[PDB]
Amino acid sequence: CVADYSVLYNFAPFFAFKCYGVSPTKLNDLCFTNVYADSFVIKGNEVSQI
Amino acid sequence: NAQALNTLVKQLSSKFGAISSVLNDILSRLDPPEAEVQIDRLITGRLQS
Repeated sequence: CVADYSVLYNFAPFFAFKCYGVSPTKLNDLCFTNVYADSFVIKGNEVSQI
Repeated sequence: NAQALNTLVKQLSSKFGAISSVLNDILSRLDPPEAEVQIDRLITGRLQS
Protein backbone atom coordinates (compact mmCIF):
# COMPACT_ATOMS: atom_id res chain seq x y z
CA CYS A 1 0.00 0.00 0.00
CA VAL A 2 0.98 3.66 -0.23
CA ALA A 3 2.47 4.63 3.14
CA ASP A 4 1.72 8.29 3.86
CA TYR A 5 3.31 9.47 7.11
CA SER A 6 1.76 12.95 6.90
CA VAL A 7 -1.44 11.75 8.59
CA LEU A 8 0.65 10.83 11.65
CA TYR A 9 1.83 14.39 12.35
CA ASN A 10 -1.60 16.02 12.67
CA PHE A 11 -3.15 13.01 14.44
CA ALA A 12 -1.77 13.92 17.88
CA PRO A 13 0.72 16.37 19.45
CA PHE A 14 3.39 13.75 20.07
CA PHE A 15 6.12 14.64 22.58
CA ALA A 16 8.62 11.92 21.59
CA PHE A 17 9.62 11.14 17.99
CA LYS A 18 12.92 9.30 18.31
CA CYS A 19 14.15 7.87 15.00
CA TYR A 20 17.34 5.81 14.87
CA GLY A 21 18.18 4.60 11.37
CA VAL A 22 16.22 7.15 9.31
CA SER A 23 15.79 10.90 9.61
CA PRO A 24 12.05 11.58 10.08
CA THR A 25 11.89 14.40 7.52
CA LYS A 26 12.86 11.99 4.72
CA LEU A 27 10.32 9.31 5.72
CA ASN A 28 8.02 10.32 2.86
CA ASP A 29 10.76 9.70 0.27
CA LEU A 30 11.70 6.08 0.93
CA CYS A 31 10.53 2.55 0.16
CA PHE A 32 10.69 -0.44 2.51
CA THR A 33 10.43 -4.20 2.06
CA ASN A 34 8.20 -4.71 5.12
CA VAL A 35 6.84 -2.65 8.01
CA TYR A 36 5.94 -3.77 11.54
CA ALA A 37 3.85 -1.77 14.01
CA ASP A 38 3.49 -2.59 17.71
CA SER A 39 1.13 -0.86 20.14
CA PHE A 40 0.98 -0.82 23.94
CA VAL A 41 0.30 1.58 26.82
CA ILE A 42 2.66 2.27 29.74
CA LYS A 43 3.21 4.90 32.42
CA GLY A 44 5.15 8.10 31.82
CA ASN A 45 8.28 7.36 33.86
CA GLU A 46 8.88 4.16 31.85
CA VAL A 47 8.84 5.99 28.50
CA SER A 48 12.61 6.47 28.66
CA GLN A 49 13.09 2.69 28.89
CA ILE A 50 11.95 2.18 25.27
CA ASN B 1 47.89 -5.53 -14.63
CA ALA B 2 44.47 -7.16 -15.05
CA GLN B 3 44.55 -8.59 -11.52
CA ALA B 4 45.55 -5.25 -9.99
CA LEU B 5 42.86 -3.32 -11.86
CA ASN B 6 40.21 -5.92 -11.00
CA THR B 7 41.06 -5.75 -7.30
CA LEU B 8 41.06 -1.94 -7.34
CA VAL B 9 37.65 -1.77 -9.02
CA LYS B 10 36.27 -4.53 -6.76
CA GLN B 11 37.25 -2.70 -3.57
CA LEU B 12 34.32 -0.27 -4.07
CA SER B 13 31.73 -2.71 -2.64
CA SER B 14 33.05 -2.76 0.94
CA LYS B 15 31.30 -1.06 3.84
CA PHE B 16 34.52 -0.50 5.85
CA GLY B 17 32.39 -0.31 9.00
CA ALA B 18 29.63 1.97 7.68
CA ILE B 19 26.00 0.95 7.15
CA SER B 20 26.17 0.70 3.34
CA SER B 21 28.62 0.87 0.44
CA VAL B 22 26.49 3.25 -1.67
CA LEU B 23 26.76 6.99 -1.09
CA ASN B 24 23.26 7.80 -2.36
CA ASP B 25 21.74 5.47 0.24
CA ILE B 26 23.41 7.41 3.06
CA LEU B 27 22.63 10.79 1.49
CA SER B 28 18.93 9.85 1.17
CA ARG B 29 18.39 8.31 4.62
CA LEU B 30 20.08 10.54 7.22
CA ASP B 31 20.42 14.19 8.14
CA PRO B 32 23.61 16.02 7.07
CA PRO B 33 25.07 15.99 10.62
CA GLU B 34 24.98 12.17 10.72
CA ALA B 35 26.18 11.61 7.14
CA GLU B 36 29.81 12.63 7.74
CA VAL B 37 30.35 9.83 10.27
CA GLN B 38 29.47 7.22 7.65
CA ILE B 39 31.20 9.02 4.76
CA ASP B 40 34.57 9.30 6.52
CA ARG B 41 35.09 5.53 6.78
CA LEU B 42 34.48 5.03 3.06
CA ILE B 43 36.80 7.93 2.22
CA THR B 44 39.63 6.49 4.33
CA GLY B 45 39.25 2.97 2.94
CA ARG B 46 39.22 4.10 -0.68
CA LEU B 47 42.23 6.35 -0.07
CA GLN B 48 44.16 3.40 1.38
CA SER B 49 43.26 1.22 -1.61
